[PDB]
Amino acid sequence: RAVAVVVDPIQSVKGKVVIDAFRLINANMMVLGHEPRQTTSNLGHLNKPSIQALIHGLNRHYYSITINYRKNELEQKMLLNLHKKSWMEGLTLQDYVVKEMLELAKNYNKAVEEEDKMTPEQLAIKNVGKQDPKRHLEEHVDVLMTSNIVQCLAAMLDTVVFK
Amino acid sequence: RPANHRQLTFEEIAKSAKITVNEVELLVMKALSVGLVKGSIDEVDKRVHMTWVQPRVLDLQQIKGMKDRLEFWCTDVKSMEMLVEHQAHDILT
Amino acid sequence: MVLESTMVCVDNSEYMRNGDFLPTRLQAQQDAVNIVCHSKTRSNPENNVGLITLANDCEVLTTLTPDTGRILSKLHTVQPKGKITFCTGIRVAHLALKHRQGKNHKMRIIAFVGSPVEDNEKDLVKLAKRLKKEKVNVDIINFGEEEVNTEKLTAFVNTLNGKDGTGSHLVTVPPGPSLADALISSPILAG
Amino acid sequence: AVQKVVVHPLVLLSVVDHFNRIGKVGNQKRVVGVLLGSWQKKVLDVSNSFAVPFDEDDKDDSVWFLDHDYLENMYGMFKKVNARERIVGWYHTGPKLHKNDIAINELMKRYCPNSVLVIIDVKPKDLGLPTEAYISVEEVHDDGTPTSKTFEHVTSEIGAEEAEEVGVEHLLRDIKDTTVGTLSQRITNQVHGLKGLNSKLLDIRSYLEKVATGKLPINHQIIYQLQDVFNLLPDVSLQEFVKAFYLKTNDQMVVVYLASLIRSVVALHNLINNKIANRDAEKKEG
Amino acid sequence: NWAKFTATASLGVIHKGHEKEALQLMATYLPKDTSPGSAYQEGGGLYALGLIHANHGGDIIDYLLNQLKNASNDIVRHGGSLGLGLAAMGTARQDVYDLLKTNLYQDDAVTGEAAGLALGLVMLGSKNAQAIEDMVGYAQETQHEKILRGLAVGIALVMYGRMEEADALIESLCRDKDPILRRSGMYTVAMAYCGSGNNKAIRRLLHVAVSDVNDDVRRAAVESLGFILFRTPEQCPSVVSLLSESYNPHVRYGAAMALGICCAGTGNKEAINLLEPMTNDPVNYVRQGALIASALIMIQQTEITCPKVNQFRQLYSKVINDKHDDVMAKFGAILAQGILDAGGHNVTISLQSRTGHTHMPSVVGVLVFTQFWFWFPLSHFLSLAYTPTC
Repeated sequence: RAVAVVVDPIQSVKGKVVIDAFRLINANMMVLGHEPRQTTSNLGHLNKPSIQALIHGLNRHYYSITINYRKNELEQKMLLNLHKKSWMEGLTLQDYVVKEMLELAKNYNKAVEEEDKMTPEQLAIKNVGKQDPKRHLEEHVDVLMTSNIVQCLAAMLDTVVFK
Repeated sequence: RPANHRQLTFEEIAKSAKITVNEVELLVMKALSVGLVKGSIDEVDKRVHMTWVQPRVLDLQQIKGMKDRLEFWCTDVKSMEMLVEHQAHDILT
Repeated sequence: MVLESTMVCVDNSEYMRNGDFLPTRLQAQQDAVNIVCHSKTRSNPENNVGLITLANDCEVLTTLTPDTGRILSKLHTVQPKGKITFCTGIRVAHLALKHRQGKNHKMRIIAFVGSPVEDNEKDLVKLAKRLKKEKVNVDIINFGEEEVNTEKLTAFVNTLNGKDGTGSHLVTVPPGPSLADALISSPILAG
Repeated sequence: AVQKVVVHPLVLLSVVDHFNRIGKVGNQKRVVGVLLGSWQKKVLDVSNSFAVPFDEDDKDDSVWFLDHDYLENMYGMFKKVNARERIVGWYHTGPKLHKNDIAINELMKRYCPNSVLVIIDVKPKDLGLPTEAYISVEEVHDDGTPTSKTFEHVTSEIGAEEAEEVGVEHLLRDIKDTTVGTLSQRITNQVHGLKGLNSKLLDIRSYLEKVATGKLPINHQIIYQLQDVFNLLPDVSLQEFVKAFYLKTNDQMVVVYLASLIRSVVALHNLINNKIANRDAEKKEG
Repeated sequence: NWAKFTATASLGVIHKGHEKEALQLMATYLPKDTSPGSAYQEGGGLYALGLIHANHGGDIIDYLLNQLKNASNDIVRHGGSLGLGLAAMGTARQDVYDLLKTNLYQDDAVTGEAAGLALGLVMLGSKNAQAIEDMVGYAQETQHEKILRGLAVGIALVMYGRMEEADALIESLCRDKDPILRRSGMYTVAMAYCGSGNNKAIRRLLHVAVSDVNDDVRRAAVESLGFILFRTPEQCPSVVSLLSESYNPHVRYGAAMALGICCAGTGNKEAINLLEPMTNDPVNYVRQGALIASALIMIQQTEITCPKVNQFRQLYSKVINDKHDDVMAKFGAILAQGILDAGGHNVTISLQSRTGHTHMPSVVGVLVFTQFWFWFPLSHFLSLAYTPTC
């Protein structure tokens, strides 16, 4: 096969699948049809994005190939063990900061809350005759939820650890 | 002594010390000059407050009493921990 | 030529330092390493020679490799000092030769013992019928001093072979003044 | 001599593949391979490593084999293609060490004068972080024995490097990112309570080992002293924190003030749009 | 491959029935009388003989099993093995259990899938306790996608209409690795609950349909409702319309297939009305599959009942008379036309007869018809889902 491997090392931190692989088909088979691929249904299920418009310019005797990221039962669950059980508090016993994020969160909440409450000045009737619908409850439900619940469990740390 | 008493009288230090009242002050300051205790010199009542001390040799009976109060801590915090988690068990989903 | 693997088993115990055997006993076993490495240069260079001790450790510093110029550099500062254990020496050399590269090479190994080893004859007969079930002839050349007429290693020579595989030749040590090449002249005559 | 380590998972997978290389053949004991490293501070880093063949019979745990020629050859390879790296130690896959490991350590402490091992587990379920560090120094002894050459447990971690998780978090695919607000805290509660107080109860099982046994190093030097660092709180009955209930109320104070005020404002968040859009949808639905 | 195989297979699709004249009509088309490209002008000949002798076998055990036993490799034996299992239902064929596993020895190309299918068809709803062991304690230790997916379809096919009798094994398939046994557990509960409104399958069905991160198994899990809900088909569209708006073309594609394979004997206007914006999708092949399912929904269907017949015919004209559509949209379009006039509006599909007995080759045909990513004559088996309405 002699399959190439093409990569760009400046892309992302967890997401991109940057690797690219090919198969140059010969110019001697210019008589016969180009890339038969007996079924061309999983090849069509490879064909999904029509990726890399300059390579699709380079579709003269080129095509990318399927690369799955297959399982290693010998390795997958233990990589998951490494990953999770080394990132859930490391030893899982460490933090179970807290007293200045009080002021940080009250700033980050209230300073956005007054502009969150400005818009009922401008709310009215004649349904489409007004145009500015934007939500305002964002990051003051959930940031306050996570903030205050985790720091009241931080107030529970003393009774949890200490007796 | 039982855990610390949190405040320890001049009679106690002077009685184990077989010394007068007016030397346990020099004693606790001298212990600070030694640097084995970080204590607060509670002598508004001549009754002294305790901090960390450099320990002495754990005896066999002190291994056993350490097992006693230590497993007291261990299984009490573990059992009441399982009770807290038994109340916290209903909302996992 | 012939395909084998000979593991030189030097002694680095504290008995190999005097001059009863010629102007250094270190030089005596060193000339022995010289003649066996030149002899395996004169043998097939497809074969391989590695170093090992029996005393104070089981010291592998070179691999069982067909080169020996680095072994000639490894002659220096051997500093023979410790306590002999040849009974682990046979087995450590045999696993070193079960870490080889080819099976068409035979296994004719030499050994140099120069100290009183706490070796039961039951130990070395376990090793000896082990080599009967592992196909190794061993030609030991006694150095140093343990006995003027060695018997435990004579028993290993007896209990290694029978009727076909008599490749156990034991040069017992001549504990008085005997030469540097007169000891190794008989195995270069017949191993 | 070693402050801590910064160890990437790539070298652990580089252990895993050679574990695959030995699971298909006659496996006598375990894997002994080279651990390269990027030693910069008294902290440690590893970017990569490779293995070396190894067998070991068990009669006097002294028959054990490496190939220093092969080792230094592939070291010269990876040193030429990357001059950052150098050897820093070794590793083994069997989670319990044995007495031959000091001979392994001191026999490879000749290239660089430190050689830190790495315990790992190819089937880990109960441990915390796989990565472990020892160092071979001497305290000689209280009884000052002839060279009590002891492995000394250096602290360890899994390291971190930018964009090395590109494969990882794409592969595993199952991660629920940012579960703050749900059940991560109680997973840490179950595991830290139970799985730390079982470490505590096995410490007191080791105390029962000191009761019925344990003459050996009974260890009245570090055990009760770091346990006195614990015994900063002798938490006996009557609970002794009359001088801390008001401090606990002070802990409750600010957070419950935030809770009261802010969640009243959260009801005030929900109700407005809920009522307005609710009756909008309700009586403008037809 | 399929030029050869489809060319000699469409003749046998045309020769459905045709009991006696097979040999003296394919005298030129014996496996040794053709000289194929590689193996499929000689494979599809025995495939067409299996289609000719579908469910009515004469010498189509000994004859076929010998000519596959006297066959060069595994790369030929395919269609003969499929029709062999198809005609060998309940004939207690032992060689189909004997020589297939030791014919592959580890795996095959696609005739390992054929092996799973053949033993499943001869052991339909059997609880083949010999082959519970010798299939699902076998589908773990090799590595490819074809062999494992085909044994997955085979261990789906071996268990059928069980209604209780497999479900611990099904969750034992659920606790396995990513692409194989969970997928097959979905297909096996899709076959074990055929004809009933059991609310047991729907639990793990919806659960693995949306909670999972592998997406083909999600597509399978939303395919399963048409397999289990054909007796009372008027339950699906009102709730699969919400499945129609998923993130992925996987679940949207299966949601387009579900309205079809649930109700294709009927011409309900609402399922048509909800297929309409689904064949107005941005993604191409989900529209393709929606059109396929609507061609299934409009077989035999006059215009006087629901007038969308001519609407979708001229829409098929629209998608077939332009070039800038999907590549296999035309594949699906003339497929939709051949389905749309099947026999000349003579045959139809029904997974269930009127008297309460099911019509099991129709169920087999649709579960066959879904997995056309390889072995395209899974489409060819939709002749087996056709009925004598006379």
